Amino acid sequence: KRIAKRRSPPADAIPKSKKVKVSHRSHSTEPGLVLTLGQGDVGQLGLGENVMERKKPALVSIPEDVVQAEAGGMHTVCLSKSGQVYSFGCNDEGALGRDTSVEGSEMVPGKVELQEKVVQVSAGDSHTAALTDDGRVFLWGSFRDNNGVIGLLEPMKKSMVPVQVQLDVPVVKVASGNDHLVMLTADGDLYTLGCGEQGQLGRVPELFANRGGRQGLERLLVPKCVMLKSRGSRGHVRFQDAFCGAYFTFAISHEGHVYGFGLSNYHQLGTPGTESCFIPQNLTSFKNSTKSWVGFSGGQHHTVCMDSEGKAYSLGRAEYGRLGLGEGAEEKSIPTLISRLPAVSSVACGASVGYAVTKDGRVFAWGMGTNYQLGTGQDEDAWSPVEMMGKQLENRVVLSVSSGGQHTVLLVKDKEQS
Amino acid sequence: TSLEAIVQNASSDNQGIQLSAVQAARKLLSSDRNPPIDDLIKSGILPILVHCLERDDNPSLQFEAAWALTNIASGTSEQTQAVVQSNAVPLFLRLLHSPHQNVCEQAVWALGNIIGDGPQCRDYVISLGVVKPLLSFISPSIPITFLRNVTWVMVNLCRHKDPPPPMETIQEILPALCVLIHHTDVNILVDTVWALSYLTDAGNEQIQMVIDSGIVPHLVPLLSHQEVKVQTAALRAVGNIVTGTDEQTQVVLNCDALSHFPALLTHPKEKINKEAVWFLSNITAGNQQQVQAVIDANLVPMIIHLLDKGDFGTQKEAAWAISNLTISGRKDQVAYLIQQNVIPPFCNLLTVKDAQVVQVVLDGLSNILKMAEDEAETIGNLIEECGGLEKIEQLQNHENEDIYKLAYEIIDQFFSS
Repeated sequence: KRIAKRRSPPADAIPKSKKVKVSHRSHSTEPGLVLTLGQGDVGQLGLGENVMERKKPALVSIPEDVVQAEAGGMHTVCLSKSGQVYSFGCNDEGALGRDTSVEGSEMVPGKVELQEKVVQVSAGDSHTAALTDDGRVFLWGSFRDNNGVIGLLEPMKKSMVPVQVQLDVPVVKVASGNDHLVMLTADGDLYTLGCGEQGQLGRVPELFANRGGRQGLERLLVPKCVMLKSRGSRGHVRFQDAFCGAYFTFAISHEGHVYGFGLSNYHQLGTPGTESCFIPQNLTSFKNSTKSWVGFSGGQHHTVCMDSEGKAYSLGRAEYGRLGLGEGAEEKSIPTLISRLPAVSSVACGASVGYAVTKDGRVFAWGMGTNYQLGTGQDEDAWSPVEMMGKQLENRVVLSVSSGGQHTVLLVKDKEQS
Repeated sequence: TSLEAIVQNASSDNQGIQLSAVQAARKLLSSDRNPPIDDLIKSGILPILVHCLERDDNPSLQFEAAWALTNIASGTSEQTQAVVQSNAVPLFLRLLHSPHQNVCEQAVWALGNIIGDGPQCRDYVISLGVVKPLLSFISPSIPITFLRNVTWVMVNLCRHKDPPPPMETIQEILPALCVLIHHTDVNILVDTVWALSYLTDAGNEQIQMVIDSGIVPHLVPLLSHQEVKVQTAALRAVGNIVTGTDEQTQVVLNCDALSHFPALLTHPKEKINKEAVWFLSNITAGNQQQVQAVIDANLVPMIIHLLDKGDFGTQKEAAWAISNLTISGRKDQVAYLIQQNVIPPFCNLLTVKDAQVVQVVLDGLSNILKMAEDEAETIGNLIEECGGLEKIEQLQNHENEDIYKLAYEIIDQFFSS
């Protein structure tokens, strides 16, 4: 007598079936070329080993065309047409995700140790996150805070190479602050991870504050959604879009409302008070039936936004000309129109600066010029939205703009004529 | 932001309006989330996508369209059925010959979805001749991402054992898999091994094909690979292979598979322990020679160890291993099992709530006692020592007909004084 062979119960079905190809209006598609400017101390300009500084845009050698460019804190990440990711900058915390053992290889752009078709990229102070076509999110580098290192996914452990944030739900958008990361999924769920010391996560209320152990870090470094009472409605609150300030976060829902949370020490969240917002407070300062908000951005203590009509507003701390309203206007806690700006296509913010991009292709800069991020060639603090000019801008339009700590990166395209 | 505008904008003759309407369509993953399914399926937007998918010299249009059909077919089976009723598949196959790589890759993606839906859809797509064109893409100059999507489509082709995939299709796929199994990438290897997994789970026939492909000697060493996922997939595949006949299992064994298992039996992941003990539970159910091959590998002590201190699932699979060795093994082999202190942990399982495990343990003990004749005294006292006899005496209740009847038959037969 012999027993018959036993079959296996079905498994987790890892390759299960029909994975979705994500699409979102934030994905950059039109190819272009990369420009950099500002302090290139640790090679965040990607121009060479001997290049330490550029006060006006210069072209960066990339073997392929570039569809998106984002500038981290002390590094810079470019997304090519073919889908590969290029990184160059400071690899001390692993934000590049490639071997920089050979000194001088971090000074020039290099192909990231990753084999994927990447559709979106986001970079902050010490980290770098990529979003692939199928919706799964990769992440490498490390997080920090006002305090020492807090790790990336396993607490107190940085990552030198790309690591998947394993999630069952595909992600359509990634967005990065300095030391936090938000991921907007297809279903509208909004996951967050990273530091929450100042409340830039929103899903960890006043129950704790900087627990310096493995308990709080163990709860923070796990991606979780933000649950909200929809005031009558079942389920949860959905979301249409999301944006990351430096230490704070905004989100736009299908209801058109605008939510946000983080540190409001200099009123950079539109709140009347300086109280820290650990709950996604609904901002009454932005509630308007006529105005429909489309674009958000923010620095460490300032914030710039833009509406569907093209008018770009600003609010937050006013020192060093980071608002650019009236050549020394006092601190403002409400969104303020900048009359000097034409129809703006997209807005962006640096560490202590701010940039605007009009529909015709012109780019304006304003803020602290200590690092020559303004492109004017003058370290003098600029209070007016001065237009940036350079030979690499002649007969070219500005596709996108990003700015970090000591530099600024542009994406530009030749004009359609000739 | 409008619900139906596109149907007019996509009917224009201006390539900008059409190109833009289908792009703003391409924004459907977010666009779909707001309205439910029915209305957009009824109004008729889908045919519009196919018509424009035909027209060449406008690659952007084809790309946007195939994007949309792709994301539509990803939904419920009813949506994919709505896609295949448009007779869009032959147009995807026509796009497999396009010079633009983005169009080919998108087509391969969407065909991946359609095939992955179900076995009937799979046999439909094969009936049109997708396998040879898809496999023709494998070259040393292929981009890595596109290759990953191709392998993914292979996995979808090998799935759905209910109607097993066509014989000829597997005969066409296997050599490509034998080429992909040597590849350096981790994910490509993973997907390949899972394709093998489904091919082996199909049945004895397809297992015999896999064995005839000469891929087994290349598959077995993956059990000790560095990455955990390759290990898991390879273990499932090989295990499905040994779910077959005797000689097939013996082909797994002749490639020196047991040598890898000491690690797998001590691996930190619980799932690998469970699957490996499952494997051995299929090995002990083979002929006497294979059982002796398990004993000769010093694996019984770890099997019992997991039977004592493993999780519930692994304990279950180990119980099956012991019982299979009990009914299949020789008398001296079961003797070796006894002198390895198997009775106490094997009997401590009689207190679980699962009736199947209890039937396994009681059947195994009954077979042991029926087998050994002169030492039936000794073994009986062994069960009396570990308190297992108490457990058997308290198992005679109304939880299950088989547990009580078998239980008391064991008691009266072997435990009367």
